[PDB]
This record gives sequence, C-alpha cells and structure tokens, in this order.
Amino acid sequence: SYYHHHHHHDYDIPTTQGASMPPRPSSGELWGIHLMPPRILVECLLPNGMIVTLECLREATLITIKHELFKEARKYPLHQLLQDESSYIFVSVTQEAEREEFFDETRRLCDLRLFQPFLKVIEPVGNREEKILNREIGFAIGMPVCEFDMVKDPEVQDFRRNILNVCKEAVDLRDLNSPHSRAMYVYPPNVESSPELPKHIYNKLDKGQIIVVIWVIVSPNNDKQKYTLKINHDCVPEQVIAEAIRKKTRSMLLSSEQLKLCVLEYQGKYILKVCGCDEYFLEKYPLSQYKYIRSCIMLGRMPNLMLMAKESLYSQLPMDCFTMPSYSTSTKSLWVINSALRIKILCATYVNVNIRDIDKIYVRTGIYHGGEPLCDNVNTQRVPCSNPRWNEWLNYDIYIPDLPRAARLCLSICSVHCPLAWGNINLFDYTDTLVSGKMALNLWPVPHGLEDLLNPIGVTGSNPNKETPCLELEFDWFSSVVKFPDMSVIEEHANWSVSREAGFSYSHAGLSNRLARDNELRENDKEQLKAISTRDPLSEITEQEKDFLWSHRHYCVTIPEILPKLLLSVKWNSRDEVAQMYCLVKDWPPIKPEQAMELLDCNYPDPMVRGFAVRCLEKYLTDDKLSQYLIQLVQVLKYEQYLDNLLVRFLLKKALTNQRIGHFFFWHLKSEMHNKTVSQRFGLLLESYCRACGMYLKHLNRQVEAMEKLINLTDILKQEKKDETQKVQMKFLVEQMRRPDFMDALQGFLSPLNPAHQLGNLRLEECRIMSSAKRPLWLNWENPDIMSELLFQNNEIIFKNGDDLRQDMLTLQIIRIMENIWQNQGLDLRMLPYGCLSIGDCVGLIEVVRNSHTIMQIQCKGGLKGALQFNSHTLHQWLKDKNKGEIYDAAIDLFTRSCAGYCVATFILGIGDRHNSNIMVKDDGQLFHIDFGHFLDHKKKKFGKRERVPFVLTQDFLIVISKGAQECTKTREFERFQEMCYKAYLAIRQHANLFINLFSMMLGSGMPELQSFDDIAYIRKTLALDKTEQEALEYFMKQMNDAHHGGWTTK
Amino acid sequence: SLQDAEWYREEVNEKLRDTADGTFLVRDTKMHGDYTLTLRKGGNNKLIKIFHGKYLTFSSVVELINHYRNESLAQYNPVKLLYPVQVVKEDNIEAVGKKLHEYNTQFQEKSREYDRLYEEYTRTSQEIQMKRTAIEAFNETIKIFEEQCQTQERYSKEYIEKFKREGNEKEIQRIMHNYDKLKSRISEIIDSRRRLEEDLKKQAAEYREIDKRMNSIKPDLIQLRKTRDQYLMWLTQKKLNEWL
Ligand SMILES: COc1ccccc1C(=O)O
Repeated sequence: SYYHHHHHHDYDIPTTQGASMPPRPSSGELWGIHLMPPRILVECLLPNGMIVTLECLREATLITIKHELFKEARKYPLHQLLQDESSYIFVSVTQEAEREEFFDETRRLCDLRLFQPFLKVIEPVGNREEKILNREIGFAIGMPVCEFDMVKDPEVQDFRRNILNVCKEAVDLRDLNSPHSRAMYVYPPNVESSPELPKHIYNKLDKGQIIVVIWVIVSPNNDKQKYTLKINHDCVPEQVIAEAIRKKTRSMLLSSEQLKLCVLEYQGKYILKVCGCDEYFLEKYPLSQYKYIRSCIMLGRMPNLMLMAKESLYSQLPMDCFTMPSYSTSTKSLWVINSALRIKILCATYVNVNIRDIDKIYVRTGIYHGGEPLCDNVNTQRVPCSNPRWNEWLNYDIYIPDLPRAARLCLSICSVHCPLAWGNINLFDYTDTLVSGKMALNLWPVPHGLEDLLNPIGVTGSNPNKETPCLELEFDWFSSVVKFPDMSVIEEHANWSVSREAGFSYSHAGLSNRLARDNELRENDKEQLKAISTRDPLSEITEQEKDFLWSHRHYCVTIPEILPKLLLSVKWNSRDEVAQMYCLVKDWPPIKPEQAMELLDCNYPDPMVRGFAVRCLEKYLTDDKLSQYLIQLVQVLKYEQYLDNLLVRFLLKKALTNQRIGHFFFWHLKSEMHNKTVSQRFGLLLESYCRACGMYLKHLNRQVEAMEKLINLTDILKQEKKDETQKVQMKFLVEQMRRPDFMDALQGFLSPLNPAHQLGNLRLEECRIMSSAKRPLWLNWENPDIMSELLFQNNEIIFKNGDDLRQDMLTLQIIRIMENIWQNQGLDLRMLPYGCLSIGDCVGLIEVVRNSHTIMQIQCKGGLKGALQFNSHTLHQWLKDKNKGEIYDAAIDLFTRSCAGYCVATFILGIGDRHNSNIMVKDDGQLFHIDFGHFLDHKKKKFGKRERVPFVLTQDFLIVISKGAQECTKTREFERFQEMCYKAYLAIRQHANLFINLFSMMLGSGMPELQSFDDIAYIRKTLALDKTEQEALEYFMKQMNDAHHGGWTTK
Repeated sequence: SLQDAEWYREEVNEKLRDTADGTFLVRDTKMHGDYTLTLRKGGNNKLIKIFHGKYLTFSSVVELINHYRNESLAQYNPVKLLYPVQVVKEDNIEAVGKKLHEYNTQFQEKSREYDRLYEEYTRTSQEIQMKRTAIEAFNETIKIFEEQCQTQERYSKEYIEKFKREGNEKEIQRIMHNYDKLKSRISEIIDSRRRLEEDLKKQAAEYREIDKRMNSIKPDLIQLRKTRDQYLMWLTQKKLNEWL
C-alpha cells in the first residue's frame, strides 16, 4: 500500500559509485601495477647477449645493481667479452614507450617508470652526455622531448626554433649586472603595485612608523641577536640595513664619527631577508609596499627580517648556463582572386549511430570570426547513417578577398536536430597562406552542456585521436599559393576607401555608417558614445549602435576605452571596413590592461587586435598584476590561431625574467597537459621555458617527483585499500612513507603553493589521511629555514587526488581580487583567499589555515552531553572563550568585517549554498568559506531566475554580530554591518567589467560551469547592471531581505 | 492586442538558443530607446532598436513587425522575420504542475544517463590510448630482446668454433641454456602483446557502443527538455521548486 504493490522487476542489489572519487586511472612504478614488490627479479641483458636475472630490492640504486650484476655475470659464460663496469650505462623501455639511457645511476629501480622489469647494458652512445639531459625537461614536462623531434608539421618545428629568439633575450637580461640581476630573477621583490597606503592601514601605524626587528648572526653561527628599530614605514631596505648596523655597532669605544665610517664599510655588504622563508627585499621600495610588511601591519605583528650577507646569498645562486638546442617562391595576393568561396565535403568514415533511432545525417558548415561572416549552410541529408558520404561543393556568399585574416571554417556532423561530432580549420595557415587542396580532419565529441549544432569557440585544428569521425574534404585551388596581403598593401587600400568616402554625395539611404556630419558631430552624439563606452562587455550592441559607432569610428579615438565595442561593430566580411580598422588599431591609444584583456578572449580573434592588446600589457601590466591574472592569460592562449604569436612571446619572456611568475606559469601549463586540446601547444611551450629557466628546472623536477609519488600513493589508497579501516590504511601510508625512495623524493623541496616556503623532512607523526572518501592526505614538514621559529616551525598542506580543484582555484582568485579592490579603495573587509593549486587531472593542493574550525566543530565541542539540541550562542561562547578583554571587541569587528565581505562575494558569484560544515571561524574571530562547489549557479541547469542567496545568516552569526543581544536585527552593531554590505556590493559593481572579462577568459578551460557567455551572464543579474546603481542597491536589499525574512529596508 | 501580441535579456537569448535562421521576438534604461527586435540569424542573435507617435511612418509596435514578417530586412540596411516564437491542453493548474515534476524526474534521470556515459566514454578513450602506448612499449621491449638473441649468436658462435675441445659440452650446453631461456621469454612477451591487442579491440568496440547510445539519448534529452520548458511557460501565464 506504500508502493501499490508495484514491482520493479529489473532492480538487482547484487552490486546494482553512488553507494566519492571520480577521475582515474594512472599506472605507477611498473606497467599495470601501482607499487613494485619490495624484492623483484630483473632481467639484465648484457653486451655479450647473456640474460642474468637478478633479484633486486624495489628501492636499489643502479650503482648497486650494476656493481652486483658485474659480480653475478662472472659466474655466467663469456665473462672476458665484457669491459670494466664503468664502461657501461643501463637502458630500458619506459611506460612512455621510449628507450631511455639511464645516466643518473643514483636513481632507484622504482623511480625509473619502467614498464617491464629489465635492463640492457651498453657503452654510452652519443658521447655528448649533458644534452641527453633533455630527460630533465621531459620529466618536468611529462612527455619525452624526442616525441617532438619526430613531429612532421612545419609549424611545430618552426615554433621550437623561432621561440629561442625569446629565450636568448631573457637569459641576456638575467646576467646583465650579475650576480644581482640573477638574485633578482630568483628572488624577485614581493611587493604591492601601489606604494600609497590605505587609510585604515596608516592609522595602525603611529603616524607613519612601524616597530621592526632586524636579526643578525655572528660566531659560530648559532647565537642570533634582535635589534628592534622603530623606523618610518616609507623608508627603504638600505636605510633600514644601516639603522640596524648603527645600533649593532654603537659603542663606548667608538666616537660618533668613527661609527659613520664603520657603517659605510658594512652597510652595502648586507641585504634584508624575511625570517622563516626565502623572501628578500632586494630593491628600493617603501618597506610598506613589500607584501610581508603590509600583512604584518594588518595582523598586529612586528616584522622579523634578517641581515644576510650578499656573499652568503650569491653563494647559493648557481649559474644558469644556457645552451642552444640541437635544432639549431613568389605568390598571389588574396585580393586578385575573383570567386566566392566553395568547399568540397567528401566522406565521413567512423560515424557511430543507431539507424533505428536516428533518421538521417548531414554536415553543417559555416565560416566564422568568433561570430559568422555569412549564412550558415548544410549539405543535403545523404547516404544517411548506413556508411555516410556526400560529394558536394558547398558555396558560401562571401568573395575570397573579403575573408578576414583570422577566418576559420567551423563544421559538424548532425542528426534528425542534433550534433554528432565537430572540428574547425583555420582558413589561412600560420604562414598567411590561403588553404587549398585536400584536408584530413578527425573530429571532437560535443561536450556536456552543449546543445548547439556547430562549436565555433572550440579549438582550431584536427583531433590527434585517430579512431574518431575522420571527415575529409577539399579546398578550391587557384593554380598558385594564395596569400593574405602585406600591411603596406592594406594601408593603401584603407587610404583609398577613406578618400573614396569623402566624394560620396549628400543623401545616403542607410547613410548609417556614412556620417554626413563632417568634422562637426552633434553634442548628443558625443554623449551617446561615452554612454556606450561604459556599458559592460555582455550588454550586446544593437545594429543601429554598431553602425552609429562605425560611422564615428574616428571620434572613437578620443574615447580609447570604446575600442572593444567598436571592433564588434566592424563588418569583418567587408575588407573595405577591416582594412580601415587595421589603420586605427595601428595607432590607437593604448589602454588599461583590465580593459585590454577583453581583447584576448574568443570574441577578438584578429592578429592586429591581439597585437594591440599585448602592446597594452607590455606597457602598463606590472609583474605583480601579471601573476594576479596569470591563470587567465595562460587560458587565453588556447584562442590564439597559431603556436607562434605575440601573447606567447610575452608570457614566455616574463616567465624567464621573474621566477615567481615562472613557477606558476610552469604549473598551470603542466596542470593542463593531460588535455589533448592543448598537450602539443603547452608541451612545446613548457619545453622552451624548461630549456631556458636554468637551475629552477632542477627544483621543478623535485616538486614534480614529489607530486608523482603522492599521486601514486593516493591511487593505491583509493583502489584495493578501499574497504579497509582508516586504521589499516594509515598503517599502509606510514609504512610506505618510511621507505627510502619516498623519504628521498618527498623531503627536501619547495612548496608548489608557494616556492618561498621550503619543505624539508616530513614529520610522519603529524602526517595523516583525512576522513573524506576521496582520501586526501594531510602532510606536514619541518620548516628548514634558519629562523623557522620566527614564522612557522611546521609547514603543512593538503594533497587531494580526486577532485577538480580548478573551480575552487578561480573563485578564490576572484575573492582575492574583490579584497584588493575593496581594501585599496579604503574599506577593510577581510577575506581569506586560502591557497589552492591544480597540478593535474583532478589533482592539487590546498593551504591549511591553522587554528580554524567549521561551525559544526564549534557546535559539537560546545553542545551539551545529553544529545538534545545545539545552541545558537555556542559559536559566540566559543568565540568569547578565545577573545577576552579589549581583545573581545576587536574579534567581533573582524568577524563582522569578514562576514560582511563573504556575504557579498558569495551572493555575487552565486557559489554553492553555505551551511555549518563549509563555513569556518578562526580563533581570532575571522570568518571564511571553503569547498565552494559550482560557482555561477550550476544546479540552475535543473529548472533555474533563482537569483540565489547562498550565505544565509542564521541566528548564530547575528548574535555574534551584535555582541550578545536579543532580537539582534535591531542593533546599531548590525546597522554598521549592513552598510558594509551595501558599500561592498557597490564597489564591486563599479569593476563589473573586469569580473565579466575574467570569467570570459576562462571559457577556454573545459570547466562545465563556464561553457559559454550566458553562464557568465548570471553575474550581470546579481550585480544588476541593466539597472541604475540606486536600483541595484534596492535589488540587493530586496534580495537579502527575503532570504532572512526581515531586516533590510532603510537608507 | 499590443500587450498580448503573441511574440512580445539573458532569458531572451535562452528563448533564441537552438531555433533556426529567421526566428524572432520583441523586447522592452528607458533613457536609451523603447522596444528591441531581437532576431536570430544562423546561430547569432541580431538586436534592432525601435524608436517611438511614430515607431518613420509606422503607427505602432504591432504595425512595424507585420510588415517585415512577409519581407526581408535588406532595404533598410545592408533574411526575414519568418518564425514568430500542446501541454495536453490541461486547464488544470495543479495537474500541469505534476507533469512538471515528472518530466523533470525523466529529464534529471536522463541527464544522469548522459553524464555517466560521458565518463565511461572518456575513461574508455584514455584506457584505450594507454593500451596503444603499452603496445608500442611492448613492441619496443620485444625489439631489444630480438636484438639480444641476435647479439649472442655472433659472439656465441665465435666461441663455439675457436677451441671446441676445450669445455665442449660443459661450455656450449650452458651457453645453449641461456639461449633457450632467451627465445621462450620472447615467446611469452609476444603473447603478452597479442593478449593486449585483443583487449584493445573489445575496449574499442565498447568505445563505439557507448557513443552509439550517447547519440541516441541526446535528441530525446532535448525534446524532454523542450516540452518541460513549454509546460513551465504555460503555467507562468515561488510555488514551483518542490516539483522541480
Ligand atoms: C555575434 O553574437 C555574439 C557576440 C558576443 C557574444 C555572444 C554572441 C552570440 O552568439 O549570441
């Protein structure tokens, strides 16, 4: 009567992942087995053709193995046909399938990635041993470099040889005024872009003065000595270095004059370290500008620097030693060709479709430029399904000269209306050459939240996966290799079309893009242009406004910021128009980077436009602001038409100039190396970076080697050792971590979250598997700095095989920006954008925040013994218990400041709904969210105008906001909080363009939450950009009011 | 009539999503324009401003559009307004609302099926290539062992013919043992590769089969979705979220 006695006949409980952990798999130490047996048999192939099979330990070095092999081969035949062992080097096939010579004989048998447990012995062929340490580069990259040498494609090979231009130029800048310039590469100053101090920071400073602490070391080393100065915030490291040496060497035996002389000799032998990490203060900036200082001031902390001798620094920095790699007709202008474009389709081959279900199938086509220059067309619905073939010439209504440089054919096979496969080709090659002949294109499947027929934004070029729908085709061939015009030629045709327009006459019906106004335009026009200028990138422009812009294209040079709008008004199918645009863009006023990144998204594919945008960055974008937005600039590379371009040459160079950038530039590229839409491109790029970054390669190699071990470790825990007790697992973990290969590979290296921190010697006592079913590891390390004690003695970060970090990675980045926006406008909401870093396919790292707890923990600790009901006040009680005295008042301010910001950030981004097990409170009272989930409202694809409030302030929070009141909604404490939320919400609304653009640039990545621009459009409604800002506030008040049911209706 | 009008920003683009070439509708800052003709053309929406007595001589919003339903837009500026765009006709309110719950449970089941199969598909893609790489690695492994049984014969059968009486079968038998191991190992290796290739085909067959059913699910996933949206469109002419 429950179920109307209805049987579900099919349902079987004999094993039916619903009943965590979704990616997998990735084989480890030997083919098909995660961890090789602790003792194993290895077949040693000798020069004399004998196969002696040694039992070796898993962890044994090739020195050890060889040393014993040349004992045990004596007992075999033909011993006198072998040279001394030192005349030999091991070699074998790896899991990457490449015969790898084993030079570093200190390596262990497990760490070789070996496929079959066997080792051939040879004398080292190719005498040039050092350059066969591309092994280092191929390890760093995780594909062998020889996999490139045997790629046919000229572009690839052209990229590798030409990109060295950029490498050589960087390495030049490095050893310019060495060693200082070297030290500057490695240890660049970590500084804000602004020297101006926010008003709230200055007020903490005792009218512009900090108390600092310089520490020094004398003999033998051990004893250190404080020298607590009280200097001006805006004085430089040199000045501070002197004031320490002064106080150090004042004396009852030295006159005042005798000090001055002993200071000068001493002063410039020293530089300022930060105690506890490898940050330095290497150039003239206001101390307050260095990030460490400004954080110390915010946290009520007294800076702890160390005087370090320049020679003990330049002791550590080894030479970069850059070496060049072993890889060291006339034509017909497009505009001559007088025919419309036609493209011959031929045969798809491998199309997998149910002929029962699906009627008939065709090929849709179109030309594109982000948006399309003509009518989209198909072919007829022929040889449907049962072996599909159409031998048609499709005819496109555009003349071949009116093709823009950046034009690309998009195509797709469809059903009857539903897309099967897709793939897009560049209509010109990287050498400017109009494509002509026969082309083999293997296709890509449509992704998850993609309903549309065709996929223009998707990546250009063929799938490299063979066994996929290979839809071949043919391009019209005009007896000659047709090329795109020179600039000289386009300038001429621009200047012609210019003067041609001057003689056009009186009326024009659809003058529309002809002015008729002359040099004198009306005042209402010049107002409607700055009106447009300001509108965000997603407020699509009307055809009126487009032609309106396109007419007054020349007055648009007065309002540079209009350019992104202007460009989307050009008709790219009229080379008359396009040529003229190429001449405005030639000498357009450069603009702010925040605006100029719009121009490297998918909707601005032209080379000249994208050049201008890089020219902007080259001028304005600082190394600080670069690493703020590096995620987005690396992502934006996918929309570049060809391997070799200006954006790549910019970033590669920045990477090779500043090693903090370099570090993250490696990891973000390496992050995406699994994804074959980029594996070639990024591989090639990563090769270049690695070949030129000098000694950081060797550092990166340790980091990589450490992550690989951890990946394997968790791969084992999440298979086979599932369905075992945490008890049993943790035995297995520690057992494993103790083995020498792990001890080697996991102990001395740099945090990938921040290579400033060193990691040495893991404390295995505090290392453990967290409770989650994804089996995240909680790892702990000794801070091996000389001054560990002054910063943290223990360094600890969580490694999580199983979850795709890159949504987290981005939201935290967005938060980080909202903070800096807010703070550098003078208003102190304190967000905690904790560190996150994806290093692979659902693999990454999360910074631990010591002394912080999920609200749920608070309430489980503070709740009464007789499990009845948890108290609203326990949060407050737990908080009071921490902060007592004048301290109490300040903790509430902080909770209220953070809680205010997170309220607004959360709402605007639409992040996953908040509740007790994903909100966190720190001992000092700051609140901050974690585990954000899907950002722009991605449960909305089910049903969805939900304009959600995800941070819904329960009683708990409200109590705490209004000290400890009853009916909290009515205190001035809360009035304050509300106004924080209102002045926060607006301040972001003023930078809405940026946030749109940042989200726009991330469409590249295959994040499901960012498939196309209307995903991004959630952020419009929630910031309320179609309204006036007075309305927007009222929208936000309303929106906030209904989630809490009362509180929000005064101003 | 002007308020009803049949056809009369983000959700405009969603109503435009996946309609054919020609489809349209009319939209409403007042200090900007008045109305807006959104018109879909080949996978790109095209926005046209409406300036308001005259909306120049056309005396209404309904006036100007009926004129361009028959005709192209080319003569005003260098396609027509062809497409001005069931539910079991249930004049029920409550019973159209349970269908909304049920089509949503059909849809949301259907999406799981499509979401599951995409993992199966992609894991299968990877696992296949892992095999292909492994086959190359096998083949390479094999070649080094083939090269070995070659390598021995040369230096082996130099030390058969020099001397012969010295050692003789105490020499050559223990040389011939080594060789017998060498080739029957290659025997195993080659079989290990074969045995991988067969699995590749069975994998690749299932690879095709996943896609085959993915593609069959897709078109009905759209119509299930499309009928659901028209159902929830019919109702709306805060109560919804429990069904959904
Ligand atoms: C040409 O139309 C667009 C321009 C920018 C972003 C999206 C679109 C669209 O296809 O609707």
